[PDB]
Amino acid sequence: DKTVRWCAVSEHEATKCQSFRDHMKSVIPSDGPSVACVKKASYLDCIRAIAANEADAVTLDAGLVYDAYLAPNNLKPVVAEFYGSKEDPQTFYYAVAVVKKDSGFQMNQLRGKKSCHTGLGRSAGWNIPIGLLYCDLPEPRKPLEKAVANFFSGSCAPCADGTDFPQLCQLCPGCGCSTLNQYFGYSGAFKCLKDGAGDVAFVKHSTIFENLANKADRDQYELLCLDNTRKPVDEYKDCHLAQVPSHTVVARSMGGKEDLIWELLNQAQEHFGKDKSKEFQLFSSPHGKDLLFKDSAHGFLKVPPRMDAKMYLGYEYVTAIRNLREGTCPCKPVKWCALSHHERLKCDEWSVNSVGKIECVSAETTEDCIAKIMNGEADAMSLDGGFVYIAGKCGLVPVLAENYNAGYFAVAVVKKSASDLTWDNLKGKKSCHTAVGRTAGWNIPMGLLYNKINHCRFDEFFSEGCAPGSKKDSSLCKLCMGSGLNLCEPNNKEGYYGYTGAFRCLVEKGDVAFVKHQTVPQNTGGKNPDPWAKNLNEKDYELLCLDGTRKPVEEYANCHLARAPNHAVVTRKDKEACVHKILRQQQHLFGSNSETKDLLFRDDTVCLAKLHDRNTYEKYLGEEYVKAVGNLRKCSTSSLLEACTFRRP
Ligand SMILES: [Fe+3]
Ligand SMILES: [Ru+3]
Repeated sequence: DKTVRWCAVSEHEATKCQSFRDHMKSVIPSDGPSVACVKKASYLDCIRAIAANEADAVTLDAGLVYDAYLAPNNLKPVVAEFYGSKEDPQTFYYAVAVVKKDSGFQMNQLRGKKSCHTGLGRSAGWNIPIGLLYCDLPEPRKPLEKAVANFFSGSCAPCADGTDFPQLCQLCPGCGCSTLNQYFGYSGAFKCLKDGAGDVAFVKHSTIFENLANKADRDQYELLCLDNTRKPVDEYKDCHLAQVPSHTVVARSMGGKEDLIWELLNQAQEHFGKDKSKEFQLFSSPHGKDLLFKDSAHGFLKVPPRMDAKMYLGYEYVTAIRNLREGTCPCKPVKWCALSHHERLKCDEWSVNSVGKIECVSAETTEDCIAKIMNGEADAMSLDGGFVYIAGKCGLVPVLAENYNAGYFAVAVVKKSASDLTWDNLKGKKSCHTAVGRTAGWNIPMGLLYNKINHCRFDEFFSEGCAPGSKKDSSLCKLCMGSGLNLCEPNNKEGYYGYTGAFRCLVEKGDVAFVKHQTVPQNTGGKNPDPWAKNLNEKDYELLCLDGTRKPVEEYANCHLARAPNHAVVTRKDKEACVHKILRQQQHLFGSNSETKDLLFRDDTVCLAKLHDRNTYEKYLGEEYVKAVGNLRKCSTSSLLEACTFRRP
C-alpha cells in the first residue's frame, strides 16, 4: 500500500490535500509513499478516525495533542513543524509569567495581585497559568472565570465576561476582545505589565524581546519560576510555566505509519517546502489560511521515536491541561521506580514496612523509569552518575546522594603479570567496561582518553572488548559473554555487566578493566565464591596510574583515574522537598543500624547524604564531568537522551 491517509478538517483543507496528493505523485517513485485524503468535521473526528485506522495523520495544536493521547485514541507525536530558520529551528514556545524586578512575590503568592492576560481561552495567556493555578483558586471553581475573579484582585482578561465578573476587566474595562483594546494579545498583556496596570503578564518567552529592544529596559523585568524563585527574562528555558509544541503531526502509537509519514513529509518539504517556488507550495494555499500546516512553517523535523505525548508536551503543560480537563484537587507517598523482579520485590517489602509512605512502580529499563519520574508515574530512583546526567538533561534533579564512607574512585585494573601495560598507551588492547554511559567504566576513563586522541570511536582504539550497551556488531561487544539476545546487554543477563562483571571480564578475557576501588578487593581472596573469582588473589592485579606507572590494588588513593560522583537519588523539582524528607525518615528507621546484590541502592552505601548547594546535575556531577560527557555523546546512543535533547539542546 504505502499510503498515508491525511485527515482534513475542512473543505479547503481537503482541496489542498488533494493538490498535495497529486503533486507528490510526480516527485515520488512507484515504490514510495502516496497520499490519500480523508475529510472529517473537526480535529477530534480526525483523532478518532486515525485511532479507528480510517486515517493516519493530522497536524494539531498542543491541546489536541493531549486529547489525541488519551485513551481510547492513543496517538503519538511523530513529526514536528519548525519555524524561523533551518540552522536554528524553532519547534516550541515557552509560556512565561513576566513580572517587574523587585516587585517582591513568587508564583505561590499570586493571590490578590493584578494580572494581565493575552485573552481568555488562549494557551500562554490563560489556559496554562490558570491550569497551573487551578487548585489555588477558591471554591467553587465553577465557573472558572468567577474563581479567577476571586483569585486576582483585578485583571485585564480580554474576552472575559466582565458583566458578571467585573474584577476580570478592572485593568481594561469591557474586556475588549479585539486589538481595539490596548491590553489585548501578546504585546497588549505585556503592555498591561509595562504600563504598571498589572503585576504579572502571562505571555510567551519572546514577547518581552519583541516589545523592548534595549537590554537595559529588559533588565527591569523578571520571570516567575515554578519553584518559587525568579530568573532574568533571557533564561526562560529554566524558568517557564510550560513548554509548548507549536504544531505536531500525530499518528497511532502502534500501527503507525510513522516511517511512511516522515518519508512522505520529508520528501514534500524538499520539493514543495519553503523557498522551493513550485506552483504547489506545502506551506501556503491560495484559498484559506494554515491549511493542513501552518503557513509560517519552514519545514518538518522528525520527532525522536522514544517520545510519547506526555514527554513531548512536558510535565508542566500536562499538569495544567489535566487540571482544566478534570478539575480534581486533593507530601503523599514517594513512588519508587524498580527495574527488575528482584528490585520490585525489595521495595514491595519496603512499602509495607513503610506503612504506605513508600509505593512502588516498575519499569523494564533505567531509561523507562526515568521517563516515569519525568511524567509523574514515578517519583524517585537511585542512579549512577551517568544516569544522573541523563536524568538532569531530562529535567530531573538530584535529591539525595548515596554515601559509602566526596565520591568513589575510578580505577583501571590490569593483570600484574602483564607488566607492559601503562595508561600512557593502551591502544590495541582488550578493554572491559561496566557499561557505556556509566561513571566508573565509561565517562571517567573514556572522557580522559577522549582528550588524548580527540575522538570517541573507542572500538577503533581498543582491539576489542566488552562494553555493555554498545552496538551488537561493535568490537566492544566481542568479549562479552551473554548468550542470544543477552550478549552485550547493559543488565544482569550479561555476565560482564557492572562493576563486578567488568572485573570478571578482565580476569577471563580482557587486558584492562575500568571499575571502582572496591571491585578487586571485594571479588578476591575468596570473598566472592563463584568459580571465576574464588581463587583469585588481589596482589596479582595492579592499577594504572595517570602518570604512566602502576601500583597495587589497595593503593587506589594515589593511583586512580578520577574521583567519581556518588550515585544519587533523582526526582522532579516539585517533589524534591518531599523526597528529601521522607527518605531520611526511612533511613533513620531502616538504615545501616538486598536479597541478591545492589537492589535499588548500592549495598556499599551507609546513608543518603544531603546535597545543599549541588542540587542540579551540573553542580552535582561537576564541571569537568559534564564536559567529558558532552564530548562522549557525539558517539553515544540513548534514545531517551535524544528525546530530551530534542526539547532542550
Ligand atoms: Fe557507578
Ligand atoms: Ru471558500
